[PDB]
Amino acid sequence: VGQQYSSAPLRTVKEVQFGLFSPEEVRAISVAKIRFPETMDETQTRAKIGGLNDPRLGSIDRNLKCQTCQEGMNECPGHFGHIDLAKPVFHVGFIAKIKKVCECVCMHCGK
Amino acid sequence: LRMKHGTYDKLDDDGLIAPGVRVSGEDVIIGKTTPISPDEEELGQRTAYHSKRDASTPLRSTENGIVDQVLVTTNQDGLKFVKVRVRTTKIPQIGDKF
Amino acid sequence: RGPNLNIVLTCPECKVYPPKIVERFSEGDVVCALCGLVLSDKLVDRVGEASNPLLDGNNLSTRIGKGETTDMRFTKELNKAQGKNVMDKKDNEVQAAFAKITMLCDAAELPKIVKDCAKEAYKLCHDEKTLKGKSMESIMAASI
Amino acid sequence: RRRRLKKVEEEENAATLQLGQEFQLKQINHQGEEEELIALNLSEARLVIKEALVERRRAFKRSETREKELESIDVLLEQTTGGNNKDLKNTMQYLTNFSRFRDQETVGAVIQLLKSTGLHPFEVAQLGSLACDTADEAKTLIPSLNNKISDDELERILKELSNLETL
Amino acid sequence: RCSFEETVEILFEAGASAELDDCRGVSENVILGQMAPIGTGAFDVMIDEESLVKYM
Amino acid sequence: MFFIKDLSLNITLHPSFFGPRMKQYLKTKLLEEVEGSCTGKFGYILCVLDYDNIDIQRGRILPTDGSAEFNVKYRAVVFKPFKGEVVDGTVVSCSQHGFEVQVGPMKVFVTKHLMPQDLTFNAGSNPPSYQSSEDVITIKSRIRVKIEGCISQVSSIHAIGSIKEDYLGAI
Amino acid sequence: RNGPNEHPGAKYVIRDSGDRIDLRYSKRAGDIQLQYGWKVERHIMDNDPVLFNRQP
Amino acid sequence: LRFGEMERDCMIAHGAASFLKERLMEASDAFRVHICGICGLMTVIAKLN
Amino acid sequence: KEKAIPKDQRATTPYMTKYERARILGTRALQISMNAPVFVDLEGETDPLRIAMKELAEKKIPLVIRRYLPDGSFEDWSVEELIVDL
Ligand SMILES: [Zn+2]
Ligand SMILES: [Zn+2]
Ligand SMILES: [Zn+2]
Repeated sequence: VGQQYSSAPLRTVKEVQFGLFSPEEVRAISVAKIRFPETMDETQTRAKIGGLNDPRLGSIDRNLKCQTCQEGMNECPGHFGHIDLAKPVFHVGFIAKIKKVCECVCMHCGK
Repeated sequence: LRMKHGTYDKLDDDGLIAPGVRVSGEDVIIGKTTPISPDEEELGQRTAYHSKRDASTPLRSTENGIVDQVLVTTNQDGLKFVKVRVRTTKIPQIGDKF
Repeated sequence: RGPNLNIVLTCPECKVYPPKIVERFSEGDVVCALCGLVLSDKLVDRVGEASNPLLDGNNLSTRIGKGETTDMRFTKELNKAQGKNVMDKKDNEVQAAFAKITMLCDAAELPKIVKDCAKEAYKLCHDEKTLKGKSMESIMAASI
Repeated sequence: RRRRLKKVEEEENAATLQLGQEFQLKQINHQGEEEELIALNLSEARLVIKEALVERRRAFKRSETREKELESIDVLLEQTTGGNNKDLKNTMQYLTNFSRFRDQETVGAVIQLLKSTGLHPFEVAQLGSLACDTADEAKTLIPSLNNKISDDELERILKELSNLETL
Repeated sequence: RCSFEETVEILFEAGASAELDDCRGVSENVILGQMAPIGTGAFDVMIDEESLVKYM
Repeated sequence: MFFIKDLSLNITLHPSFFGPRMKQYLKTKLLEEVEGSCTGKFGYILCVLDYDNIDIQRGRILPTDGSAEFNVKYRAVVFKPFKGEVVDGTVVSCSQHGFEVQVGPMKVFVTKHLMPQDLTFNAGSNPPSYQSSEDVITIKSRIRVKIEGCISQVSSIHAIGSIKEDYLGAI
Repeated sequence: RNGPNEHPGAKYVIRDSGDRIDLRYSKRAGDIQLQYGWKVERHIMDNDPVLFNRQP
Repeated sequence: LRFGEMERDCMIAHGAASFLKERLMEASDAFRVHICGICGLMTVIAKLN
Repeated sequence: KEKAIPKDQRATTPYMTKYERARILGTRALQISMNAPVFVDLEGETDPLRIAMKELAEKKIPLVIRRYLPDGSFEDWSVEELIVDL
């Protein structure tokens, strides 16, 4: 069958701009706020709303649609949720980098 | 539901092929079913008639032969389990190692 | 009471509903048995862990243990902190009951099916107003 | 060309003459020469569109009251345009039934009339498309006209615009 | 560079440094599944109207 | 509003049109794929001006498609709606959720909340119409509408208008 | 016409719209009428160029 | 069958760029996504219907 | 257009490369398979690749090769003007 026709222009990736997510961007990109550490509701028939497998983040089943784009498994790329952390935490991959910046600036005025 | 595209014509009422029967690819040699939970519809095709789903064991796609032995017994926990053995003859050809 | 979000495979050309559908797993195709039109392609057939959603429901948890390189200080404190979680406390009571049921069923030389049924009986019959003035030993013995 | 991420953009609003990013006052054509935004009133747009259709008809072949003109445009439209012209048919029909200036001479007079004010192309195009009798009507139907042209000039401009109205 | 060794460390430094990848190497095009600018890809094929009109 | 805009398009030609008269096919494709089309960035592209002098650049063969991609520069008359602009049109449809005004190639939707209080919907009369002491609004009636909002998609534009302000409504 | 069980034969027919027809389960309506621009996924025949590789 | 890195190197040495692309795209996972022109992220919700 | 080198100062080889010939033959073969007008006389031939080879031999392929330079500039070479000697 193949993927459905799209009206967007077809282009080739010319550049890749690496970077870091800002907290504002992660919230703006997010389609749902994950607040329940479960995956299915008490009946184990459907996914729990607000849980890990929220139907708004996409679908990995051939029989269900995505509640966000209304497309099947083979067309939905997946949609990101976000969890608002109670307190800030370090990125495990940047602690050494974070440490080096701390030794470079003043720890009271940031200069 | 979800029955395999092979053939179930060789199974008996107990879900086993009797020894001495010739089998081929996609043939079901151990027929088994399990019950399903309602409120789950896949590709349509799921009506009130359906209350079981296929959990059968098909013969290996590339292999064939004749069923040699079928034994039915119980495991340490008392559950029924079966063993089916299939015979086939290998005749040397242009890819065999000696 | 919720969005449909249901996909039903039917042949646009044949239009016969319900349709005859064959799943060519070896070819990765879903094809109409009458006309041969393919309806869906590229169908799919350790990175995860298994659990039984009949005795544990929906509860995903992970242990903390030593690695190839580890200091005992961090392991001891992390386990100390993890134990003081208020939400997981409720289900730990059921899990503790499961542990003792398993010990009793194992000291009795009983099959695995027996302990699975006993644990399921405990979970279904637990957390109810009728069995609140009875000792846990009676509950476990009755469930077994 | 440097980085680009989300920047706060002025929401489009005709009342503020904030026409957006592609409809700015200063435009660049295909030759790189600077030009002003070409905004057309209903009468000017009607003449421009049907002027190209006749030329298009000439290309292929070589190689008046309201009703008759409407029919003439309709027959010309079907002859000289391709498929999926459902939008152009409505446009030509809409322009003939809402135009105030019929011929080129009438339109040319309007253009030579409203260019003395120095208003935005959007405003002048609006003043040639809507029939306003009093300066107050044009000040509220075109909020941008406020504090750009005095009522003395607007009153006389509207009078002259209504002067050259055929039928 | 992440294709050889220390994949994740390189990608974290790319993120913190906000590195720009211009995708002129074979590996970048292999990752993106597009024709690499090598061999048959070191040039573009255009259509010639000046020759089309005279070929009839 | 009607503008004369300098637009660019990427046209694709199937290899079946790689003949001695391919430029004519590109012109035909432009008139069949652009004229009458709607773009959220430039509005409704109505007419292509100077149909004889479109700039056809050299075409690029796509690697696996085999088709030629031509960038085409042309001058067109495009209708672009803007919020806060006042337009005139004819009512085409009426319903309990308000009436629809036809302005060129665009349809403006006037909601009840954007209508004056005196106006009321009367489904008893055939055709259905909005009736008030001073005027009646029905299909084919002429209404002066102020566009209150515009939502532009890559291939569609929908606008909502109002007739509450003075000098608006029935003409 | 030969079908997918006889070499030289064919397995699928793809129309210009992107629809793929399995020649198995398709003989019910008889042989399909081909049109220009369609694709016939047919068995690899003699003289077809193929890439032949041995690892490492 | 695995078309591994060593095979990719050999095909690069042959200069068969189009064949290398077809092996990695049409003979394997090929997926179409929608990206935003402002942010290069695959966060575009596309209602293709 | 500063990146288009005028035809009078092109410094690239006047010969077709093996990769240029391979893509031109594949490019024209694909077009022929899609019912493209053939500009060479066929004395009996059904394989698109063989038809393309006949066109290349008789210099009837209406394509140009845009050779790119490591600084972004390019040169346009017609398939008809490129020497096929390899
Ligand atoms: Zn989705
Ligand atoms: Zn069918
Ligand atoms: Zn974005």
